[PDB]
Amino acid sequence: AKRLEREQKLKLYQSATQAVFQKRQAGELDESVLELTSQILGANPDFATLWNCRREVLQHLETEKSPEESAALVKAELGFLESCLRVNPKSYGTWHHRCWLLSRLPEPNWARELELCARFLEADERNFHCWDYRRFVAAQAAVAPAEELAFTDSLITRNFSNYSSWHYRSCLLPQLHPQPLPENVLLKELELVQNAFFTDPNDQSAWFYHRWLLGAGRCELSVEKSTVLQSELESCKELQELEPENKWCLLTIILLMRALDPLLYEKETLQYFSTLKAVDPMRAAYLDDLRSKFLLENSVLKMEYA
Amino acid sequence: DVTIKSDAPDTLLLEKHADYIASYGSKDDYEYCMSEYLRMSGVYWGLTVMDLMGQLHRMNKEEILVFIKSCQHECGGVSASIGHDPHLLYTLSAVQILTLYDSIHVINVDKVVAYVQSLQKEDGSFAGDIWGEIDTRFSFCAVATLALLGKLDAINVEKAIEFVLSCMNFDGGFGCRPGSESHAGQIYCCTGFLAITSQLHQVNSDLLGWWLCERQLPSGGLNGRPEKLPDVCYSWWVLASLKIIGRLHWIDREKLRSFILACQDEETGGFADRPGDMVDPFHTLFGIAGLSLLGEEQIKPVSPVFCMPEEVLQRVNVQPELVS
Ligand SMILES: CN(C(=O)[C@H](Cc1c[nH]cn1)NC(=O)OCc1ccccc1)[C@@H](Cc1ccccc1)C(=O)N[C@@H](Cc1ccc(O)cc1)C(=O)O
Ligand SMILES: [Ca+2]
Ligand SMILES: [Zn+2]
Repeated sequence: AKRLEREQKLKLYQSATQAVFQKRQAGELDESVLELTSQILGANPDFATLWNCRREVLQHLETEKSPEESAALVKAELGFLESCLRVNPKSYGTWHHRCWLLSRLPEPNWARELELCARFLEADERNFHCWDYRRFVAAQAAVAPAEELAFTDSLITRNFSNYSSWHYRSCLLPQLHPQPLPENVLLKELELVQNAFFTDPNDQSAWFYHRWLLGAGRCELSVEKSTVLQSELESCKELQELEPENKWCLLTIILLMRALDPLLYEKETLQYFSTLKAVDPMRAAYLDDLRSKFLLENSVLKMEYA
Repeated sequence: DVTIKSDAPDTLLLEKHADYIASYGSKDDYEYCMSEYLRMSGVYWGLTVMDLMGQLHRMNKEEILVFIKSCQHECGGVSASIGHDPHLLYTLSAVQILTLYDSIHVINVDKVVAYVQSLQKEDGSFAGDIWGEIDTRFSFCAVATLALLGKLDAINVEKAIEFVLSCMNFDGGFGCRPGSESHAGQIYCCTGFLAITSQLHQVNSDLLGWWLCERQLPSGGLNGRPEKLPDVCYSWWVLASLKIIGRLHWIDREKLRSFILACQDEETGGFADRPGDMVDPFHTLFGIAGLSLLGEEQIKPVSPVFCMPEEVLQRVNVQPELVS
């Protein structure tokens, strides 16, 4: 039973692998090699050399065949690739093969590639290969950063596991406003993010994004941003009341007070580090070093006095 | 999202691990033959962990030097195995082994240099091979290969640095290419790269260090990115990366050691992915390495950058400064 099904495949794998190489040194860049590689690559798309062989036969065949015949050949390659991707969605070689294929054609269908991406991203919202493939296709199709942004919004509200989607927004925002973050844009992004973290306070992804946003903009604090940050602070304390083991809103409280007024809020900041270290003892060394860096900033600020 | 951990091993079993690596490869085995596409790196992992455990001599030097020589192609790149295609990944591994054995002259070093140099692009990136895949992993393979060979000046170093810095993200981390999300594996490759090229001052150590130390789960294991299960190999990359940027103390070290030790197989030797899963040489290397970086005195000290014994690297006069 266990050994039955196990050995059986390994015989047929070694024969196929053996014949492909024999074919290759013999210079037989034909359809028989696609058939033998078809068999091996399905079970093991991480066998890179075999993706190479396939490119080699296709390049060659394109020179012995009508465009119609090679057109047919690329369409079967596309289908082969998709069946491989369904089996193992995270193989570098399979996804690299697909770009090599698409980059090479006279007129690719990029809108249909974008939709293959939307499909795989609904299967696995965190799949980094598919996100990289999506950015590749967006480029080739000259897709505007504004619509990639609209697409990211959809993905965040509809459901969670959003680290990948906030990351993409970190890269799309700076493209909307080329500099060598505007306050209005920043205030918009702040509202979207706090929404997200007062919805799933245990989603670590919006907090990470939030800390970037707190950096991304003093006191040149406008009354609006001042009032928005003060409001974010009160909301985190209320969330703190509800989720007392929540480490992310405690750090954020500290970071928010820093952003507001380091010296005015010195007592509270110190209070908050002890609380935080008690809830997140694995980060106690990180938190001591952060508190030392901040007490030092507080020393420099108090010196600039009269 | 972590492993709840059972009544696993809490003792270092150098004994079994060595036995496991000296006998690995005795030739009909299944996962062995399926792995032929990465054999050269497979051999690097075996040799390194044995050497770190002081048992290099139980492996077959002369046999390996022939194999390596037989895997260099006329372009000068090296393949995973005989008849397989040359790649930056298996070129780095062969050089690491040749450096382990003090035998770099077993291959044509001028041709290895030329090969690595031919894979660099206009923007400074490296492809993995003639088929053009761009990944900061290959930036790490190129500069690590050249440094072991004393030939780092053979590449355009400033454009190489520029490309890697362009893969830095809002969280302090690094991805495959421009725009790619941060991932522990890519961070290791990029901080390694910046280590070799003397550019660690360009890393935001506090920011990245926070991202990295937040990879540790309540079980004590580290994951490679948010929402992922911890494991031994992502535990090595994260820790090594932390050591490179001077922040190894931002992890709970006693909880990491325990996770790593819960990953041993008490019966067969070797280390697994995560507790009680099936063992392999890759995780065996990275577990022993992880433990060495945490301080274990039965294991030789290991370079966080090259994942080889420091005493090997001290011999070839290649030892990058790290942050503190
Ligand atoms: C690609 N990958 C790897 O583990 C591969 C394995 C490999 C196969 N052949 C040679 N190596 N490592 C890799 O590509 O090399 C990076 C590298 C090389 C030298 C020194 C440090 C890092 C990782 C990701 C990664 C990214 C950047 C750097 C490091 C890792 C990967 O995809 N792992 C997969 C599965 C897996 C697990 C183990 C393997 O050996 C191969 C694949 C997963 O966890 O889902
Ligand atoms: Ca020997
Ligand atoms: Zn692993």
